[PDB]
Amino acid sequence: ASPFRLASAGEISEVQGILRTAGLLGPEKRIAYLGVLDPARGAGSEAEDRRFRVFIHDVSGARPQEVTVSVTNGTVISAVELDTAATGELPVLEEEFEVVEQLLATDERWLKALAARNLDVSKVRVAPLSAGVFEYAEERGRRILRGLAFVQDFPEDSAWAHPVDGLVAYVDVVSKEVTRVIDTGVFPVPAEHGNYTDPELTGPLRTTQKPISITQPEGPSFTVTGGNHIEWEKWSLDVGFDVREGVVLHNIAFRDGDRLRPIINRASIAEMVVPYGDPSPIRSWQNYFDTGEYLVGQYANSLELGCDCLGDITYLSPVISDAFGNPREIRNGICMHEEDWGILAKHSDLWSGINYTRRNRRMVISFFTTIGNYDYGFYWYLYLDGTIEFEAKATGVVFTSAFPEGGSDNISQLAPGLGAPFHQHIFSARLDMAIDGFTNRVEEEDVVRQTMGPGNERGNAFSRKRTVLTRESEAVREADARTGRTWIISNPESKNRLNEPVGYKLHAHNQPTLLADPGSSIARRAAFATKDLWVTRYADDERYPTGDFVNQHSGGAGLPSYIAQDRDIDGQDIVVWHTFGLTHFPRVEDWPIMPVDTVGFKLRPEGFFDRSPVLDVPAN
Amino acid sequence: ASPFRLASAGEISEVQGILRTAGLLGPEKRIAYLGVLDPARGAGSEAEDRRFRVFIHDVSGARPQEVTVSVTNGTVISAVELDTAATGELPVLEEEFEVVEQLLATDERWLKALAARNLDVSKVRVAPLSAGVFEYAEERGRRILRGLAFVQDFPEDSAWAHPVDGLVAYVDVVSKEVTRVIDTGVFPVPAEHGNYTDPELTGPLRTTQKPISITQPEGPSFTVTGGNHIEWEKWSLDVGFDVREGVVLHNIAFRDGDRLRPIINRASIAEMVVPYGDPSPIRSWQNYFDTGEYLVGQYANSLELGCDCLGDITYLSPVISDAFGNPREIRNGICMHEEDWGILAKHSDLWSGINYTRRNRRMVISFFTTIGNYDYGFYWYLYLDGTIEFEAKATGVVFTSAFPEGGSDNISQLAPGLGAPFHQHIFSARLDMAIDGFTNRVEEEDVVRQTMGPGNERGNAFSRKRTVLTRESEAVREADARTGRTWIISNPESKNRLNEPVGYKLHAHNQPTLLADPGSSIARRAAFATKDLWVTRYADDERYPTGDFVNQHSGGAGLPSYIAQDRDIDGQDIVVWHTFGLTHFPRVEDWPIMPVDTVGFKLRPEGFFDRSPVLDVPAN
Ligand code: NI
Ligand code: NI
Repeated sequence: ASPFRLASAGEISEVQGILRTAGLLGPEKRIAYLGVLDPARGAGSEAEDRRFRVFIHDVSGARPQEVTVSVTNGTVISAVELDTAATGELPVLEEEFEVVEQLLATDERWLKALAARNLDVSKVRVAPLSAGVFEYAEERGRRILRGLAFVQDFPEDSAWAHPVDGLVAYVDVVSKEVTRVIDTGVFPVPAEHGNYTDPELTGPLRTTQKPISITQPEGPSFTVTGGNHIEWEKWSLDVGFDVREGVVLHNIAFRDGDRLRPIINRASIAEMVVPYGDPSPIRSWQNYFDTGEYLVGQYANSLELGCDCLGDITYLSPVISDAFGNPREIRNGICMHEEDWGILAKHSDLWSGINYTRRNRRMVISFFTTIGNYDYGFYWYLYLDGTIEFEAKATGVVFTSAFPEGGSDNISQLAPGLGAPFHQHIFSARLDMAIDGFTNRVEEEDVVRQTMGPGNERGNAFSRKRTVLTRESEAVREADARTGRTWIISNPESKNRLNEPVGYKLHAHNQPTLLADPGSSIARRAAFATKDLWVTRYADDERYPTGDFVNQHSGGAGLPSYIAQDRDIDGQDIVVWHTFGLTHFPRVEDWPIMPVDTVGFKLRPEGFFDRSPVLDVPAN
Repeated sequence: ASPFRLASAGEISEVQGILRTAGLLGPEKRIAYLGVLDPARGAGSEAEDRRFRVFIHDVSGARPQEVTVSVTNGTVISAVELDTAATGELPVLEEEFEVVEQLLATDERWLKALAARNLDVSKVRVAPLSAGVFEYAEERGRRILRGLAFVQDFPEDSAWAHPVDGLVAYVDVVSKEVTRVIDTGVFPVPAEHGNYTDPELTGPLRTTQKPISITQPEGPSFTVTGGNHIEWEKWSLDVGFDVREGVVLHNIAFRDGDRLRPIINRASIAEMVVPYGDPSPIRSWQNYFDTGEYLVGQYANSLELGCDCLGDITYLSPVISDAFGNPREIRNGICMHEEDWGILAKHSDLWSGINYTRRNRRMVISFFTTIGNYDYGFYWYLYLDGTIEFEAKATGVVFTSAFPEGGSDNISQLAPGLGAPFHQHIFSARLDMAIDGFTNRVEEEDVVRQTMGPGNERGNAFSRKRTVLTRESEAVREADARTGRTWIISNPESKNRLNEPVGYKLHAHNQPTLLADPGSSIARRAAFATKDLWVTRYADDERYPTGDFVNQHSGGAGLPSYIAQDRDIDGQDIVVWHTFGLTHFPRVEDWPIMPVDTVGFKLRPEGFFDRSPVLDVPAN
């Protein structure tokens, strides 16, 4: 029924048929990306027009195509040919992962490099990594993958423990040619293993941990209807899933008594980049756009009950397409549950004798993905008081290198001879704002200190100032933790009872943004990451901060281009793009396996309600 | 037993007996402060010497006294008479609170002010607030409290909803005289009530929340021995309680294999100030040092099971002295339990076929206090991975005023006619560091951006830089969220297996520090709040960032005086003083009762261990 429901297996199959039939699907055609399209903001619209967008790659070498299918009608709406050298390459196919190792295994240059290091080629794993865009003119138009080797001493051995520094290969995965093999020098291959399940390393396991049981004897307080529509403690929303973004949230609204008030139209992590700060040519090109180039949604783990999600869990098993258009289900790929969150409000009043205490709760919508060495958990939380929060959790095994003799200013030692190059994990949350509807605007609020003098004789006064961002060319903002800078999104035509425009305030963590030199390739390709907040006029084709085809795209692809339009954002349909991330200088405690590190942001009601929206929560 | 055990009722009664016996506790005497002292450094003393320090007030007006007694030896170690005009008044006595409203009820100036606003004196509550130090010369040497009125329409009414602006009185609470009554003009007294338990206001209560049962079938995993010694998942510590500071953590150590490795010798919230930013003469003097002036510990609530502390809880009921030296127990005033904390580490390795997931947990030690309209929760957390964290939770009722007719730059509106002056809640965590022992050092670590060019041809490199703070003169530091500034505390003589000094990194939230003009009284009295981090050389008499006597005390004592000694802190017994707080511009959502707002900091191991300390964590 709902046009926001999750894609069905049936719908994926139908897309396959429709493609085949029109000749768009054949023998050397691989589906690099396939995902349902969101409704077009119309009124009654065309009853229900479920459209899917597909990126189709051609194994032979023929030009790829961007095609939009209509499943309800069974038609092909568009089918454009893509000039990848112009618009960038398509998302890396899962099936191209092995290819880089296989091709290198017969390359005499590779083999020579391995032989000089006394490495058995059958033990050398090669990580198929994105290439980005650097000084290699012969790569433009070609679908390249770079490779870095890791020695795996046996089937269950952790290869990350054994990086082979001083060597890197570039591979054309279409023409199947090893375009280049670079050996800058031999580096000792770290010998210590990092097998965290090897009782020789772990030591005897702890016997001290006693059970903690989180149970809901009467079940959860939230309802799931129409497959992915959630209703919980006045909150209302639809849980979507896209192969590229992962869990996406639609129509986040709050039922303020009678009115179901919209807050956020669509919330998603539209991009996730991991830039490395090691100036060694072996790794200086390394920058993974986990969302844009690899598609974090396809690599979502099947979360196990009790281990990954504890308590009363309600799962969603999204369905994606495989390389040939067949539907694949990610069983238990999404966790939905409500968890206790301490004290919500408390006051023991002397004068009244009333002692009041209420407990908080947060609805949780999460998924965990695995991209090579890292694993990331994406968590969305809705709180009783109207707060919306996102939190990313980074784990996995660190990406290793050799630790230079003489130390390093760009790499840290994890174990003898083992290094961990400096890097960052930068996210972009795309928030299609709908504060009490689509007529919104954003203001930058700074704390204002005042000078002692007339009107402030005791020099105790302090205020706040708000600047409305009116045109897109003024909506590219940076953080200022010092002055407590935040950004408020309000509806200038919807006022609370005190006659103030209803709003929501965005609280960032103010972590550092992209450190790379402004003139670097990564600065140009991931320009969104050089600023904390961007505001754009909504447009159905501006979906990602880095553009639609990130793989090997030259630069300035998304936000910088969109922002160039300089559209009116003062009281219009707008989108807030918040850049936030972690800057990592790995520590010895991050090895052999990294404990979770976290980052995020949140939005709190700012005059949205007429008084506290949690006065009706019972004692219990 | 352990010299860190909590003070028992017997010891307090004995301190009383010893004071009495010595002629220090006659009938006109009142205990303004009583607390056990920590054992001396090194411990060159044979056996235990439980010493208590006391601040003795004299109701007849005689000079007060600071006394240290040895309850073990039944002796008085020292007893000095205090010149309060010079060194500061003693903490406000709980009994002086009621004095303000009652003396004013018969003052004709007060009565004339109330009559002018048509208020029945029998319904006018007076909030007895600390006075601070301003231009009132007649106050120097006297114990003054200022009063602000709030109307209470009936016994169970919330007076905070009805502030009486334009009026303030000053009262000498010893001589029992109303020194001054200031009426700047009448302001409408807000009429709307703020009774959060009134069904008319709350509306019908939600029937939607289903139960969340958190149980521990086999009991908790921590052990409590000697009354306050906790051992949990390799952590070891003693939970102390001081009437001024509240919960204080002693001897925080981690069992790294065979060795019990010290991390933090003593951790406490040594001070907290709540400055107001309304330049109205009615409130411009308003600044509460809840810890130093009121003593947050004495006002600790008795926590209710399931309401305040859900799960398997182990309670501590600390004992304090009453104004007469008799022991008084705070029943269930401290909550101790462990809580699940999501995913600790996770990795699904392609190359190995090994899928690994471990869950996190944290030991929680907390207490909640109520000082007038505000209620604060103080939480300490210990994580499986070695992370230490503190979190303050601010709730209660907003301090109100009238909302000016033509708006306000320093006050916000909560209801019709109801205002909420701007303010901050700033804390000072005093961390007596012992990273693998007392020989510590602090380095300020900034992320370092590099220019593209020779050695960084692709402009992708980024580094880190560490500056050692060698003398106290250079140990007063500010935050820099932009360059990822943190501070590392290391033991320059204890190295990990990679031959690097073991350490812990302090991650601050980088919230705005004290906003008041530097030349303000509050800037001088709360100098510690104007900077994020201070490092001092340990001294047994440097306990609080503001000095032993904050009440009506000007600048001259505290951190700025300690620092001037300019001692060596490079590899010595040192103490870290971290300032962190909330800046509040109240919102309508904060009325009638405030939802919890939080702030804090944490310390993560930084090359302290030789590898991840959680490899032995089982399935879970
Ligand atoms: Ni990392
Ligand atoms: Ni506040």
